[PDB]
Amino acid sequence: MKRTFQPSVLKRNRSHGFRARMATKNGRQVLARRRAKGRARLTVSK
Amino acid sequence: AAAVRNARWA
RNA sequence: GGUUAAGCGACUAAGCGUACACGGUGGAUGCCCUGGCAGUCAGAGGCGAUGAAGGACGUGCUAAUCUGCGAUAAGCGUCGGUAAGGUGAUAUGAACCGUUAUAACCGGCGAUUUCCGAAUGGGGAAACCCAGUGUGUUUCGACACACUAUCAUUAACUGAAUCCAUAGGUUAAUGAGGCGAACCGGGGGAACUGAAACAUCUAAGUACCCCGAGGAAAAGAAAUCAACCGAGAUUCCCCCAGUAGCGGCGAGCGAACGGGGAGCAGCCCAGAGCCUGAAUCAGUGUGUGUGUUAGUGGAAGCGUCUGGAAAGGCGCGCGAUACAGGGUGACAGCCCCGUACACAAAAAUGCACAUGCUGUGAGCUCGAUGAGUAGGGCGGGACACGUGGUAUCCUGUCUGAAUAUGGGGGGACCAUCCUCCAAGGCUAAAUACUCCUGACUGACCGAUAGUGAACCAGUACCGUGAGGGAAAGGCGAAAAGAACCCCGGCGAGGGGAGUGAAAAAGAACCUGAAACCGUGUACGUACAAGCAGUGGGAGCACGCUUAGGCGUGUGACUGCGUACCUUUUGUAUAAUGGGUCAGCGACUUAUAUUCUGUAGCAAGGUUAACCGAAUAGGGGAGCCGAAGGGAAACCGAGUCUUAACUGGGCGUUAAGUUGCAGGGUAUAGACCCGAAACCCGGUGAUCUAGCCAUGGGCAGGUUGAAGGUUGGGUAACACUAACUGGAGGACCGAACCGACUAAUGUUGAAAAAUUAGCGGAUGACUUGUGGCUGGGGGUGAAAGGCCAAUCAAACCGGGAGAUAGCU
RNA sequence: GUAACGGGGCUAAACCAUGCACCGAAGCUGCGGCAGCGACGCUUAUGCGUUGUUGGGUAGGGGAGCGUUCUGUAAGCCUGCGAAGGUGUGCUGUGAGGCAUGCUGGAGGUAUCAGAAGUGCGAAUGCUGACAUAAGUAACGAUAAAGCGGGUGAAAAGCCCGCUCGCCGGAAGACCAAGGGUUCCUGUCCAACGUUAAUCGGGGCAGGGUGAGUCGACCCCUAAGGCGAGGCCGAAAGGCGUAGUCGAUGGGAAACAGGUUAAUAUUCCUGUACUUGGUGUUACUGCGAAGGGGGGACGGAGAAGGCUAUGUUGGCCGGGCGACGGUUGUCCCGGUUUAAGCGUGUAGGCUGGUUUUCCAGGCAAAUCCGGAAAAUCAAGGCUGAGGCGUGAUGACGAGGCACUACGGUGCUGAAGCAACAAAUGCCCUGCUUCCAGGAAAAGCCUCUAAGCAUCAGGUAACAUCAAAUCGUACCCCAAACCGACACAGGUGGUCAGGUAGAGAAUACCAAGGCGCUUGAGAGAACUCGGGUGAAGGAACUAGGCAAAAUGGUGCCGUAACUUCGGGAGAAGGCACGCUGAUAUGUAGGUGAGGUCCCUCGCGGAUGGAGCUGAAAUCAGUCGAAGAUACCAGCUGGCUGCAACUGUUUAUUAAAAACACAGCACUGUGCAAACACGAAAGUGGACGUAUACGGUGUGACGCCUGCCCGGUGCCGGAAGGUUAAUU
RNA sequence: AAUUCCUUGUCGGGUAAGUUCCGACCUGCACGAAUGGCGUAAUGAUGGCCAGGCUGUCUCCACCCGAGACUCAGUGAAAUUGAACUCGCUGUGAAGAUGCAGUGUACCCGCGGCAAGACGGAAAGACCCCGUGAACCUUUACUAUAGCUUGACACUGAACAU
RNA sequence: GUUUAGAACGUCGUGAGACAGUUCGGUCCCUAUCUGCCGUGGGCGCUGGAGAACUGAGGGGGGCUGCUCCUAGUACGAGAGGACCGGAGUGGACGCAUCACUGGUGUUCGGGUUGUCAUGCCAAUGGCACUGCCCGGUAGCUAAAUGCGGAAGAGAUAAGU
Ligand SMILES: [Mg+2]
Ligand SMILES: [Mg+2]
Ligand SMILES: [Mg+2]
Ligand SMILES: [Mg+2]
Ligand SMILES: [Mg+2]
Ligand SMILES: [Mg+2]
Ligand SMILES: [Mg+2]
Ligand SMILES: [Mg+2]
Ligand SMILES: [Mg+2]
Ligand SMILES: [Mg+2]
Ligand SMILES: [Mg+2]
Ligand SMILES: [Mg+2]
Ligand SMILES: [Mg+2]
Ligand SMILES: [Mg+2]
Ligand SMILES: [Mg+2]
Ligand SMILES: [Mg+2]
Ligand SMILES: [Mg+2]
Ligand SMILES: [Mg+2]
Ligand SMILES: [Mg+2]
Ligand SMILES: [Mg+2]
Ligand SMILES: [Mg+2]
Ligand SMILES: [Mg+2]
Ligand SMILES: [Mg+2]
Ligand SMILES: [Mg+2]
Ligand SMILES: [Mg+2]
Ligand SMILES: [Mg+2]
Ligand SMILES: [Mg+2]
Ligand SMILES: [Mg+2]
Ligand SMILES: [Mg+2]
Ligand SMILES: [Mg+2]
Ligand SMILES: [Mg+2]
Ligand SMILES: [Mg+2]
Ligand SMILES: [Mg+2]
Ligand SMILES: [Mg+2]
Ligand SMILES: [Mg+2]
Ligand SMILES: [Mg+2]
Ligand SMILES: [Mg+2]
Ligand SMILES: [Mg+2]
Ligand SMILES: [Mg+2]
Ligand SMILES: [Mg+2]
Ligand SMILES: [Mg+2]
Ligand SMILES: [Mg+2]
Ligand SMILES: [Mg+2]
Ligand SMILES: [Mg+2]
Ligand SMILES: [Mg+2]
Ligand SMILES: [Mg+2]
Ligand SMILES: [Mg+2]
Ligand SMILES: [Mg+2]
Ligand SMILES: [Mg+2]
Ligand SMILES: [Mg+2]
Ligand SMILES: [Mg+2]
Ligand SMILES: [Mg+2]
Ligand SMILES: [Mg+2]
Ligand SMILES: [Mg+2]
Ligand SMILES: [Mg+2]
Ligand SMILES: [Mg+2]
Ligand SMILES: [Mg+2]
Ligand SMILES: [Mg+2]
Ligand SMILES: [Mg+2]
Ligand SMILES: [Mg+2]
Ligand SMILES: [Mg+2]
Ligand SMILES: [Mg+2]
Ligand SMILES: [Mg+2]
Ligand SMILES: [Mg+2]
Ligand SMILES: [Mg+2]
Ligand SMILES: [Mg+2]
Ligand SMILES: [Mg+2]
Ligand SMILES: [Mg+2]
Ligand SMILES: [Mg+2]
Ligand SMILES: [Mg+2]
Ligand SMILES: [Mg+2]
Ligand SMILES: [Mg+2]
Ligand SMILES: [Mg+2]
Ligand SMILES: [Mg+2]
Ligand SMILES: [Mg+2]
Ligand SMILES: [Mg+2]
Ligand SMILES: [Mg+2]
Ligand SMILES: [Mg+2]
Ligand SMILES: [Mg+2]
Ligand SMILES: [Mg+2]
Ligand SMILES: [Mg+2]
Ligand SMILES: [Mg+2]
Ligand SMILES: [Mg+2]
Ligand SMILES: [Mg+2]
Ligand SMILES: [Mg+2]
Ligand SMILES: [Mg+2]
Ligand SMILES: [Mg+2]
Ligand SMILES: [Mg+2]
Ligand SMILES: [Mg+2]
Ligand SMILES: [Mg+2]
Ligand SMILES: [Mg+2]
Ligand SMILES: [Mg+2]
Ligand SMILES: [Mg+2]
Ligand SMILES: [Mg+2]
Ligand SMILES: [Mg+2]
Ligand SMILES: [Mg+2]
Ligand SMILES: [Mg+2]
Ligand SMILES: [Mg+2]
Ligand SMILES: [Mg+2]
Ligand SMILES: [Mg+2]
Ligand SMILES: [Mg+2]
Ligand SMILES: [Mg+2]
Ligand SMILES: [Mg+2]
Ligand SMILES: [Mg+2]
Repeated sequence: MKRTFQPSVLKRNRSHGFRARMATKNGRQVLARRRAKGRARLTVSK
Repeated sequence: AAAVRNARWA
């Protein structure tokens, strides 16, 4: 039965990619929080 | 997670 | 003695119980710290288009990762320090480099510095895609550099409607872009909560969002306070004072004057001269001084004993401006590193003084004296002050002066008197904070603690995402990490051997507990009923004693005896809690107040901030007490009440105050754990709902509309017949889609399915790939449905330890 | 279950009335011990033959202690002659405890008196870790099915090989996209992983493997949409949006066949092609846009016709003469394959064609497009399957002989045709028809402006360069993706064999791929999935739930009612096999040879061979049964509700609910109302009352009566009342 | 009557027997005309009722085929659990006893079965109540407010007519 | 049925909603540890060991009844009618055993037949299609099939004589 997760690389990068996140300050604030937390992977982009 | 059934008298 | 009879009769343990012994599992306890926590004293408070923060990919004798570094890639140059050893780590090895100064290492200064990222040539799903121009290369295929973002400012050139112009346009110069902890200013600005509800109020101008700046920021040089005496910018601390006041006068909020301290600094414009480059400030060079960024030297012990090892024991010394610490085979002043002291800079840089240039103007005289402003009306806000009698401040709105012969303020207002001069600006110090650097400290932690992280931790892992987020330390002095032999599958595992003080330290490695699970021994147990024990007690086993019998284990048999906690009038209760063990886990902290105890001083007691070589001392600013009464003015051992009290009320003989401890109270989360929710900022339409764009799919078999043709009929039609036609949210029925019934399954095969049937199946169909709508919002052929397994208000983070008269 | 003495039992062992005994409590008394308190004797902060008396206890109040960690004491003391810790034992105090010791361990520990607390745990469905219980019980994941021999190995039900059996075969096969990321191949290993074992594996380890001018991506082009210079708006942040710039799921140049690896192939190799640019040469020369025009370029449904894929048969070639009756035969088996490209332009589709002339149009111009006229031609042009030729004396090819590691390798290699059937593929982006009226842009073609017209540039022919970069293994309806799993689930596209059948249903098979990762026995109850059933036939049950039954084609026949379409497959009935005949294989379809005709070809007309081939009738024949299996409607009658197809509570409700066409009311004059937005703006709508929004009703038929007091709404405005303001 | 309380109204039809169904009655507790009324062919995994066919639905189950259950080998859970040396009866008792009293019965221990009890397991009860709990929703509850609307002033000036 | 969320009617309410008014639709989980119960074993005991056959303390099962006939058309009764007691026969329900008979089943026997595949082909067979679909059917199991049972008789009694 179809579940909530249907993989799509193009959709995934357009939704949560580095350039999509950095387009707005709110997403840029996510990067600032993840940089402050020290995340190994800042965004979802490969 | 889960759910319950009130078959008991009202 | 044999044969019968009757009575009694231990010895059995499949197993189990108790005790003990020996193990296994497990990692508690103890010991340990290259990790954390809280601070002290300093420094440093930014980085970035000269391309940051943060990454991607590369880079070694290198397979991975870490740490460095960037195609010059664990590095290159130069200048110093230092050097006999050295090529970062896991992590050996290999191949080598050095050894008296070009090994290596450290520091200063440079060079290089891929890609992404403000990212800036364009684009983009970050680490990728695609160029243009110009210079220079040529092997005529190409190649190498450089430039080309935007905005602001300035200057040129051109350049509309439209004649000049202006807008606009093209160049060229500068500047800005981003990142970062807290502190700061400003623009916005909650709710939970408290008020035992709840509107004003509180929470709170807090949380949060946004903008900007600095190492501090802000504020700041009286249209200020005072009160007829005076003070003299701002900021900060202790008082004043929980006072005056504010307040559904409830909850609560809460000054100022003044005083004691820290630190002090004043100026410029609103204009012209006479003087003149005066003082002062800023640039810069030029030295000195003092730092910073590598470093140098640095005292003094032997013998003997135990022991694997001596730093320990026992002797006898020595140094100390060094007995701070660390390491060394157990506890080291004299073993090592250091420490106390004494020194050091080629180069870079801070700070301070001096000095030289470049700006900068000092002084004197005469003027001038901040107008849509003050004020007012209206609506709000800020002042402790909630409109109140409400001054003062800010203004959305509507008005609107005087202007030194004049205005402002002195908490309604007027007069008088004091005080000051708004409507232009600048200003160090005392103050706040710590992402970061160095040193040091702790009646701070010691692996369930301390940062989430002592370990390759913001990792593994979870979630579409925001985001959430772990577990995991210890062999030994030295790996000497067990050659060799044996069993085994050329295993695993084990037995020897060997190493070591010890393997009862063997890498599943310090110590190794308990629950739990085994082997052995002693005793009990197969006619015996229940919180399983207790009182009595034989027998057996065993240890002492000498026969006095005690001690230990077990325990036939027997009297008595229905767990614990919580909550209750009351529980064996068939009321709640708990499978067990270990670890952790709840009345604290700050301030104020009252009371008690205790200590000191005493009609006095005591300081706070601050000063201070500083737990001393100074500082008595203040605070409490020795006098009360009254609403108050006032009076006073009295006073109030009243016209007045013989009165009556409250007082007058009675020691307090400051510490320390403790009992309460108060504000903070306030003994701990737990809501459903409210508010703020974000993340989600990869599921689903609707819509948008662009594609796809629907076997086969029926029914046979309109229309058309040809006849028959009509004046022509109409009508009628036949034949063509192929209409439909048409029919039957696969794919596809739906999900009506039943069975199964419900610790599922599956957190919604399977099997047999069932409905639709050319359409309001179905489906792929993209896109859009976001939380009081979406979307909904409408069920309060759906919006990432969550929906009568999603998820995540924050307010937040909301609150919880309840358990 | 006696159950109304606790039981036994009792005629006193009951009751009544007198006694004297005895039993009976932690009460009382003795004999010790501890503590509190009161007034004393001496002495008294201490204490004494003290003495008297008290000492159940929750909430709670008061008082006194133990122990733990840390600081001072302590540079002391304890300690390698064994510290802490752990584990035994003994002693001791009223208690929390203390002391000492044996063993373990191997380095710390700490008196005393004070000081400070993360200072004492059994509970909180407490938290973390460890370990029990149920328990060797349930389960080991579709009932598609396995068996044997051999091999390897320490070991084989599970691996390898072989021979059978069974399952799928519109999938359970093959190829992809998306997604995954090495799972691919080889070697090696069996700890863990695999629900068992495992020699095996999608496990561990080590190597190898992904080759492109033509396939994709990238690139050019745009859709929805996103971003967005300036700009507009907004406390800030920001929002919207122009020029622009992105964004495929769409539009744009070109490659086929054969061979080859353990794993790659339209990528490598062989053979044969093609495309777009660059450069050069030569010839002829009007070029040219950020411009115009054309083109690209488009619906649904339906109908055929022409074809191919493909299949069948025959012929041909090769092989077979049959384990058991027959089988030299009209027998059996197998093969009979060949692309892109190039040439021809066919069936067929579309359009009249060719000149000259004019013109306020296509933002200017235009020779192009669109217009106006005139002339002349009976044609011309465009598009397009397929076939045929060439590609191809090649490749491939059954099989063959030699070698060799079961592989293989090398060589050779016959026929390689026809007829018929036939798509959902192609012609077809066509044709016909319908209303709901069916992208864009660029590439491409053409036209001229400005700017060049010696040049440049364009056209044509050769030669030549260049075609980069990235993806390419493997899974891809699943053990590799989404579901925590090697999960009876989900997941888009392409391919579509034989027999029967209308069919992609279904059954049996081919190619191909599998037997679903625990088995072996036993053959109880009971449960699940099924089979059959005497007699009765809904008596069952809320209810014919379920099951059983019906089921096909042809023909006959078919009611009430009706909106005339229906109802209707109404109901109900009849015929179905095989063989022969009609007619040895018919009607029909297809159609060669031959014979005429051609302004000549992929031609036309005849012609009928040969293939293919129903349906019907008659006769015969077998069985209980011929729509024989699978497959495949139960029917009728009355009635409520809703007209109907549809939609809905993903995951207990599919309905009478919602929607619905229709109807009515009402708002709305377009800078519309309204809605989303602090606003700009957007939707409404590039629509204009024959429109749009809202509301209620809910096809159709017949109809929809009375009330304006109340509450709303609309209209009026004289009077009463009434804000800011003055 | 999807509406009728009394009520299974009354009558008729259907059955052997009909509280349902169908037809009427009207006494409409408490129908009623676009919150539409009445009819209506067709349609319906629509509701009720009846008939035929059909049958293990049933009288009344029997047998058979498979998959489990059972035995062996291998692997190997779970919910739960204060501790148990865990019998019946009657009585008592936080008032329904394996555990108390009395009394009866019972050798020790597995395996296959059935579920009467252990107030069995699951989940801090959804009903009821309470808290000066929460949330949504309604309205002529309160207090506000967006929006809409009124006027004054400002943006906003100059002639004429009543 | 009642008793959730959907929907509707009547009714109440301005309304959300409400109604022991009504209508339609609507998830019933648990692998048995203990007690209990039905079966079936292991262990040990019962005094040498072992193999048998018993006694019966005790416990359980079983215990129903119709209708005809004879007595007798007698007693009784005017008649209509019509027995007690006692003795036969035949049923119902229930129970047990059994499969000879009557039957069911008999996917392990035989045959028929459809579609398709294979055995080279024909013929003859086999596989698969629910055992392909069917027709029969041995043994066994089985009821609807057929045997049997309930007692009589004693002992002590209840109410009653
Ligand atoms: Mg220590
Ligand atoms: Mg409150
Ligand atoms: Mg600075
Ligand atoms: Mg030195
Ligand atoms: Mg002034
Ligand atoms: Mg004013
Ligand atoms: Mg005001
Ligand atoms: Mg007043
Ligand atoms: Mg007031
Ligand atoms: Mg005021
Ligand atoms: Mg640990
Ligand atoms: Mg150890
Ligand atoms: Mg005994
Ligand atoms: Mg006892
Ligand atoms: Mg307790
Ligand atoms: Mg209990
Ligand atoms: Mg419990
Ligand atoms: Mg005191
Ligand atoms: Mg002092
Ligand atoms: Mg004083
Ligand atoms: Mg007095
Ligand atoms: Mg206190
Ligand atoms: Mg407190
Ligand atoms: Mg239809
Ligand atoms: Mg239909
Ligand atoms: Mg649906
Ligand atoms: Mg079920
Ligand atoms: Mg799951
Ligand atoms: Mg259909
Ligand atoms: Mg909604
Ligand atoms: Mg509802
Ligand atoms: Mg959901
Ligand atoms: Mg809410
Ligand atoms: Mg949150
Ligand atoms: Mg708060
Ligand atoms: Mg809380
Ligand atoms: Mg006595
Ligand atoms: Mg006493
Ligand atoms: Mg210490
Ligand atoms: Mg000891
Ligand atoms: Mg040691
Ligand atoms: Mg504690
Ligand atoms: Mg087992
Ligand atoms: Mg069990
Ligand atoms: Mg089993
Ligand atoms: Mg399986
Ligand atoms: Mg084998
Ligand atoms: Mg098959
Ligand atoms: Mg791998
Ligand atoms: Mg493989
Ligand atoms: Mg093994
Ligand atoms: Mg592998
Ligand atoms: Mg190539
Ligand atoms: Mg490539
Ligand atoms: Mg292509
Ligand atoms: Mg925009
Ligand atoms: Mg802009
Ligand atoms: Mg595309
Ligand atoms: Mg069309
Ligand atoms: Mg063909
Ligand atoms: Mg023969
Ligand atoms: Mg033609
Ligand atoms: Mg491939
Ligand atoms: Mg492959
Ligand atoms: Mg998975
Ligand atoms: Mg699918
Ligand atoms: Mg059957
Ligand atoms: Mg029958
Ligand atoms: Mg029959
Ligand atoms: Mg019945
Ligand atoms: Mg049915
Ligand atoms: Mg009909
Ligand atoms: Mg009815
Ligand atoms: Mg549902
Ligand atoms: Mg449903
Ligand atoms: Mg309606
Ligand atoms: Mg009226
Ligand atoms: Mg009205
Ligand atoms: Mg009724
Ligand atoms: Mg009747
Ligand atoms: Mg009726
Ligand atoms: Mg009505
Ligand atoms: Mg109406
Ligand atoms: Mg119906
Ligand atoms: Mg019937
Ligand atoms: Mg069976
Ligand atoms: Mg467990
Ligand atoms: Mg029990
Ligand atoms: Mg009882
Ligand atoms: Mg059992
Ligand atoms: Mg049961
Ligand atoms: Mg109340
Ligand atoms: Mg019901
Ligand atoms: Mg039901
Ligand atoms: Mg059910
Ligand atoms: Mg049940
Ligand atoms: Mg027999
Ligand atoms: Mg049979
Ligand atoms: Mg054959
Ligand atoms: Mg079969
Ligand atoms: Mg028979
Ligand atoms: Mg008798
Ligand atoms: Mg007798
Ligand atoms: Mg008697």
